[PDB]
Amino acid sequence: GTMYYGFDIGGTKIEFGAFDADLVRVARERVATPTESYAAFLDAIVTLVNNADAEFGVKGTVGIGIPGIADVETGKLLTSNIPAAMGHTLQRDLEERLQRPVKIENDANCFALSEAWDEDLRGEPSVLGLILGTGVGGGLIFNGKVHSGRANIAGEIGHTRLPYDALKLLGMENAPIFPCGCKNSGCIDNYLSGRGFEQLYDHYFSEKLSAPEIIAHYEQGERRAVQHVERFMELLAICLANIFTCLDPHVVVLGGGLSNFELIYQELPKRLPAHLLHVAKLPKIIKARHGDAGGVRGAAFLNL
Amino acid sequence: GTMYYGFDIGGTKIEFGAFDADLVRVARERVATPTESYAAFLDAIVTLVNNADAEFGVKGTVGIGIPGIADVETGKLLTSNIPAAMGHTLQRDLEERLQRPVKIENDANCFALSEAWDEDLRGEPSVLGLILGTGVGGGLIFNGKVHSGRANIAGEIGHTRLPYDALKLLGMENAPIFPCGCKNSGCIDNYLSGRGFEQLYDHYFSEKLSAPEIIAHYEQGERRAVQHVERFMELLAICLANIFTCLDPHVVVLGGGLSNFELIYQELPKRLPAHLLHVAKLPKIIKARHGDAGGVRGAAFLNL
Ligand SMILES: Nc1ncnc2c1ncn2[C@@H]1O[C@H](COP(=O)(O)OP(=O)(O)NP(=O)(O)O)[C@@H](O)[C@H]1O
Ligand SMILES: Nc1ncnc2c1ncn2[C@@H]1O[C@H](COP(=O)(O)OP(=O)(O)NP(=O)(O)O)[C@@H](O)[C@H]1O
Ligand SMILES: [Zn+2]
Ligand SMILES: [Zn+2]
Repeated sequence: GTMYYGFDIGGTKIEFGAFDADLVRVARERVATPTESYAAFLDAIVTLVNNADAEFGVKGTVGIGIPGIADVETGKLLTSNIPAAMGHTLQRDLEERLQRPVKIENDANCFALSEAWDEDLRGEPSVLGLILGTGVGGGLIFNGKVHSGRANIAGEIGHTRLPYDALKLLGMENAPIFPCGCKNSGCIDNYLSGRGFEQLYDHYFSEKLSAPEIIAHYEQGERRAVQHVERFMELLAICLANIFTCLDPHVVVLGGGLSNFELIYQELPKRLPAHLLHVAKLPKIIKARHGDAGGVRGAAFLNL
Repeated sequence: GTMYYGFDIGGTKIEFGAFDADLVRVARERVATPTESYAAFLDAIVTLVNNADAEFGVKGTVGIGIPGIADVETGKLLTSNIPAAMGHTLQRDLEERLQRPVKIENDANCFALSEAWDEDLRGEPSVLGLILGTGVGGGLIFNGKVHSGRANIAGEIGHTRLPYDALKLLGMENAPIFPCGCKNSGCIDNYLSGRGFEQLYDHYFSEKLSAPEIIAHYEQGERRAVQHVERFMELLAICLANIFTCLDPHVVVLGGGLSNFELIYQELPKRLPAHLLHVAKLPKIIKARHGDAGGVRGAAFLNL
């Protein structure tokens, strides 16, 4: 047998999955993420692998999804959310202990790869995963394989600046220029995310509603929320059309909180054509199938 | 033997190249591009293949580079530059006549694939080819393979709008907003290309010098040309840093006229870090190693 193991590392939990040669899930496990020592963090992962190995009588492949990246030169984890593993050579430590290769990828990449491997999307020459939550996260898939990038930065679409046409819609010099955690300004991370949705409402209407609350007022017909959504759908169209002119994805999968706003799936095909090239055609744009359980699938599939 | 044939279709000439299994170039030929009939155009290509087949005693693969695209649904060529072939199903017509598959790609993709297949760059997980000439052309390579995109639009980086930070450098509301052949405005096609270099000089200094002429005055120390280059290098840095945040290429290859301006290769490493993510690392940035054989090499390599 071939066996693919996947780990999704969260601040609170570690999710584990084993997948057979047909990508059928044959093991499922959730343990607390050790916040204490690094040795305990290692122990959690290593014990899960060795048990699965015994149970299935194989040496499964090992893929890991992390909220952050491994420094492409040192191997050191850059993950503010996992205190125990922050600054450790996780790949090297596990490869020594597990006597086999280990792949570690950002969760945005794992999300994308999970979606891209649905029976529906296999064969697609390219898939772009977008996560619209606290920030804008991206994962670029080409022929079923994660493009990680030179420094494991590929898909950081969130830290691209508002294009000219988006600035024009927001009023050029009068357009709000939001600060970014990357210390840059005008990043689309603070416009097209759930947080961005909120921030833009607050700027123009001087009130702090959460995204679900703005959406609720939209549904009731409130002038302000209707005006916001109209602005936002257009801004989303403009920004994505820019990214699509560069990337031309076959399929675009949306995840994270704001991906729940069903209006996006009807309004994007209507507003995109005006901003794409005349000869350009619309990608298939769907909501993510796997919600939160994608991380393990994606992690496992790093080794297909 | 395997043989790969490549064709680069120009308005005036059709170039042809044959490559052996080790990618050694074993034939080169050039015929006039028929401007008259489509049948004559077909004849030019078909005759070149049949002669090569006789000479090498094989049925070579056939890849073709075009200044434009084939409509991904109809197969019809969209190439204003080749009147005889404009609007014809070139792929299907040649497959019928040559009794084998035929691949047609934009020349910007062929350039990139030609560069990516250099001995140096084999094994590179990703390569971005950029052509800074009359316009900005891009070609996205992942593990030695062209990413064409959903409608063959992938890599049209030229028709992405100036990012916010580029607009800031050019003076926001006072920043010149150049029209674009795509009927959109603010496209970087009219800023970062050779033509763009000229257009930006002309805007700020009210004089029509060609790029080599501006470069010459830079070399002599002329106030105006020094001011232009400073602006341009920063604008180039800003724009590319945006694209790199999204794509994170391992290697970036520059082609086209402005790629001859050697100052680019020293000034880009110096100005990029300020505009990339703090954790981001610089791609290898080199001048094209295969000038004008790129169309034929890349065309042929579509079939590797
Ligand atoms: N059903 C929903 N509809 C609309 N917005 C939502 C919904 N659920 C959450 N959000 C918004 O999404 C944002 C947070 O997104 P969420 O994806 O839940 O973030 P997270 O838990 O930090 N994970 P991540 O996706 O990595 O950012 C907030 O701005 C919420 O208001
Ligand atoms: N050696 C050079 N140094 C600087 N600029 C140059 C040089 N050669 C050409 N250019 C400029 O590049 C532009 C034309 O680029 P060039 O690559 O020659 O165009 P093309 O062959 O007509 N089209 P393309 O190959 O698609 O870029 C003009 O602005 C020229 O001034
Ligand atoms: Zn940012
Ligand atoms: Zn354009």
